[PDB]
Amino acid sequence: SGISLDNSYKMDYPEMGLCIIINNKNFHKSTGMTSRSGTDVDAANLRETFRNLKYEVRNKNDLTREEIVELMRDVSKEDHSKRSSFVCVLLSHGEEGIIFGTNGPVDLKKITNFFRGDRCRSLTGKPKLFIIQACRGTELDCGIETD
Amino acid sequence: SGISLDNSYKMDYPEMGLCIIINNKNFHKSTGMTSRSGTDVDAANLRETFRNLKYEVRNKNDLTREEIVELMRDVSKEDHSKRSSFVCVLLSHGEEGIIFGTNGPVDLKKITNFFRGDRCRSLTGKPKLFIIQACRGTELDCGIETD
Amino acid sequence: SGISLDNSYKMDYPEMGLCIIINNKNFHKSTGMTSRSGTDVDAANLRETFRNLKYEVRNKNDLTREEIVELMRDVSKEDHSKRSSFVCVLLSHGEEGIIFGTNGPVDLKKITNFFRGDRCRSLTGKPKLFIIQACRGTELDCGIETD
Amino acid sequence: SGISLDNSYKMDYPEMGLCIIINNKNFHKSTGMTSRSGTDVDAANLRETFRNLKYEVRNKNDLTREEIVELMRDVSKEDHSKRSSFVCVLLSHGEEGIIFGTNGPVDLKKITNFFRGDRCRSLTGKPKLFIIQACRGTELDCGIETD
Amino acid sequence: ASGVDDDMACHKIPVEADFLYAYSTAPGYYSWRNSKDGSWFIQSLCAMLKQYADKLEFMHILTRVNRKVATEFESFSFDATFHAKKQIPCIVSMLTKELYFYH
Amino acid sequence: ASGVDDDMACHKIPVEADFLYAYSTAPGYYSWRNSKDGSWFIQSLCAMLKQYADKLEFMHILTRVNRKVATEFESFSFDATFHAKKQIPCIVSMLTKELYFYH
Amino acid sequence: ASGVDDDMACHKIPVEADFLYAYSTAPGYYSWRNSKDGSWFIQSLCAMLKQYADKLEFMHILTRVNRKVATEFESFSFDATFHAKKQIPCIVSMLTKELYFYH
Amino acid sequence: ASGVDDDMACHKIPVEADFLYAYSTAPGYYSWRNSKDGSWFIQSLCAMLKQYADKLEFMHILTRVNRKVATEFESFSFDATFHAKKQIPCIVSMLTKELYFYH
Repeated sequence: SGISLDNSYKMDYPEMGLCIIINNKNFHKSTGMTSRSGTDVDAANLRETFRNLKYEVRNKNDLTREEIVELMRDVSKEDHSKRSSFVCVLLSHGEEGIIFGTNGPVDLKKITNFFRGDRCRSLTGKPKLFIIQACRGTELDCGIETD
Repeated sequence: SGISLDNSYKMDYPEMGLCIIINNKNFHKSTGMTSRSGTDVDAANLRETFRNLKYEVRNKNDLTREEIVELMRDVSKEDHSKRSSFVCVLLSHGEEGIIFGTNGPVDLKKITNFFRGDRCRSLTGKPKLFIIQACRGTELDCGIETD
Repeated sequence: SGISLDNSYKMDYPEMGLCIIINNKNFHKSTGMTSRSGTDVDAANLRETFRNLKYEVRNKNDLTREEIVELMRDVSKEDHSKRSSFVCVLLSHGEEGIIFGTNGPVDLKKITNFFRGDRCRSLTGKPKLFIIQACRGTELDCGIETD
Repeated sequence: SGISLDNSYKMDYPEMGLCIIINNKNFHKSTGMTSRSGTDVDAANLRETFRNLKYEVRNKNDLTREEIVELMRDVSKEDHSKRSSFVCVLLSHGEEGIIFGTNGPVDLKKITNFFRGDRCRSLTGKPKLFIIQACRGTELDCGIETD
Repeated sequence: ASGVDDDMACHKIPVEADFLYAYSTAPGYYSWRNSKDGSWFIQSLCAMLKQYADKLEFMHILTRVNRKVATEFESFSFDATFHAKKQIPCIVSMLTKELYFYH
Repeated sequence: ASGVDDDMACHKIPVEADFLYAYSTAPGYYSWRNSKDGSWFIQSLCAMLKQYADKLEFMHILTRVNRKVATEFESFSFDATFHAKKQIPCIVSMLTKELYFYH
Repeated sequence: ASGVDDDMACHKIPVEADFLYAYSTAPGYYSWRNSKDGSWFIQSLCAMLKQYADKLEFMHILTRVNRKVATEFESFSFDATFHAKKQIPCIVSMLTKELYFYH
Repeated sequence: ASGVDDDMACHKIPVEADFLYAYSTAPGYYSWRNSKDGSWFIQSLCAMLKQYADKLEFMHILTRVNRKVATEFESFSFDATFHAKKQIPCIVSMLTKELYFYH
């Protein structure tokens, strides 16, 4: 056939793929973490937005660090052969490289490793997107006036 | 006049701007750092590449941590009013958030702060590009075969 | 005179020295930090304990990051010539290398630098003690049964 | 019998215990790490010193990160029931919390975990000493004159 | 030309390739959330996807998100320390091709 | 709608806005350099700029650089530990507009 | 013997010398506080100073504090995650002489 | 008095208890080594053990090591950056009892 460039990911598989949304609003009193008011608005907005992009959206609320890992592990073990991509949205408290379950922290690397090119073969060569709403430190940006 | 969108930076100022290249190849024996063979090829390639983009290229070789800071401070204090942007290329040994002078480390943040929107007014609203060839840790990527 | 060993600090100066206690119990709502119930008991216990050791105890409650730095700076600039040592107790929320003011973090290093051997000459050669009640991370020790 | 205090570790077991010395002098060219001249003097000094304290000294030279872990794992699995303590001396290049094998870094925590109270029962309640000659950062102490 | 590190017989890709992290804020900074309308980042991301998903490549969509968050939002807090602050999202791409949600 | 954190009378921008960091490698990883031809990243960056600077927006140029480095390079070392390794550059953008070197 | 780094004519000491940091917990760990009786560390430190300040060298007093905290305390929490946990204080000494509060 | 976190029926100890880390230098600092005589720390540690192991408790021996390294050593380097520098060893004890090598 004609010239083939392959500059863009193949996004015409039967399924666009999964969009896993982990929405942590309420945390165990033991952690001393405060509730994240307004996060439900984010979760709903995301569900509608990705629904319209034809993603299979699955939402989970207030998951412990154990449940987060189990969820990610399970999802990574599914057969993604007929899916074009994978999306995971994390909404929670956090610090650089860490996302908080309702009872403690989870290294982002532990979550993403399940989807490595050599660990999730049905997603090899396919875009794996992680959208993260969480703190990455304690610095504050004072901003600057624009001219 | 007609509809104005302003979706792209104004790059038609009289000058494209400066392209400062710090090329550290040889390090003081006291640091125990090895020479970076091949970096001169990078510095030359960059000089030619940015020259063709009409940037005012200035190269500096084997600068100490003090000279790096002084260079950046001085450059940030120049009047960039007639320049469209600013480019700085750092070629050296490094670790996450650090670039090495010939006699020791320099926090990348210390270098970039000189150009903050509130500290270098003649560059406010203009793109400030930092190109960094240096290590950001000790992890190795084993890669994965593609199908 | 007889053999002199000098194996212990000279603690017979006219004054034992200052014992600065920074007791942060209530934090600004803006930080999202919870109150530290029980810390007042610690502050009182410390005041009595060090009082009996003949230290000049000065307590400060709920100080902002700015006030902490100002307090430490001021104290370090006092003439400690007739004092045997210096003690500072920090009671607050914290992380590794950081202590929290009521409105944000303060690097422990910034606090201790004021007392460096070259920055506080009247304390050079004298013991400088920093007692810190604060978190240094998020790890939990499960402990082990003893036989 | 009379009053028993138990303020000091029981050091009269049949054996004082093992003294494992890992002496890394030569590193793989691939790491770019320089040789540690003088470390053999340290290893010999340690062997003689601990020999006189009646420790079972075992020396290992130029071990890779894999060999270090294997060595520590194996040693931790030995029956230390008749030994009073355990000593491990690490001589190598390093950074905060890391010790370098001849082909790469090893987290100190990975090494010490093998000896945790719940993982090495024959050493539970017994002193576990780790002596570490290695860098913990890149800061330099300018020192201060004494009066 | 020829070398020791290119044109391998067996084709492989980095195990870390094809990942994209869309962070709400810059490294080392707090991230902002409105207790009523949601986070500045997610609000903006959804708005830009709703408007450009069938028109722009993903990186360009995320760039619009960066601009929207950077220009339209500024914190409000009774605590002066956390008042009048800004935020710039951070796109981290290890993708190897352009990504369009449509085809 | 109305709120406490938007539409300020005095227009300001974050002091950290309009910066772009083009890193040669992913966070926490080594960066590779050929002792004869130069670093994989700079080699690729210059090649992509030479070929696309008068045709593509900067982020798209850098994306081509990511792909070139990720696919065409693999380390060679006599030390097995450092042999057959890969690298993916890391684009960190806090820019607020598209950037074209031409006009 | 002789060398390049010893027996200087002008006597100096490290600017970091003569500091002692008495940390309530080990590096990287949480520190525990009883909402009614105060922190385990301060409770124990005051008790040991009250009992041994006129009898033992400071490092030995702090060692008693380490033992008291390590053996007598264990967390209680309705959250299983934070329940039944332990703590070991951490003495960090850069002191150059023994320290006795009495003379 | 009584409480929820003390006097447990089943006696346990922290899994991190009974460890002692004798670091050659302070956290975040370089450690010094003489290319001919060995490291300042190990040289000093062996000398103090040889002289005091049958006379002093371990923490006190290590304190002597701290003083010896802090006072007797100063770096020599042709590189001004690394010349005339000092070092203070760092004793990190999570031990629960005194330690004597003799009995």
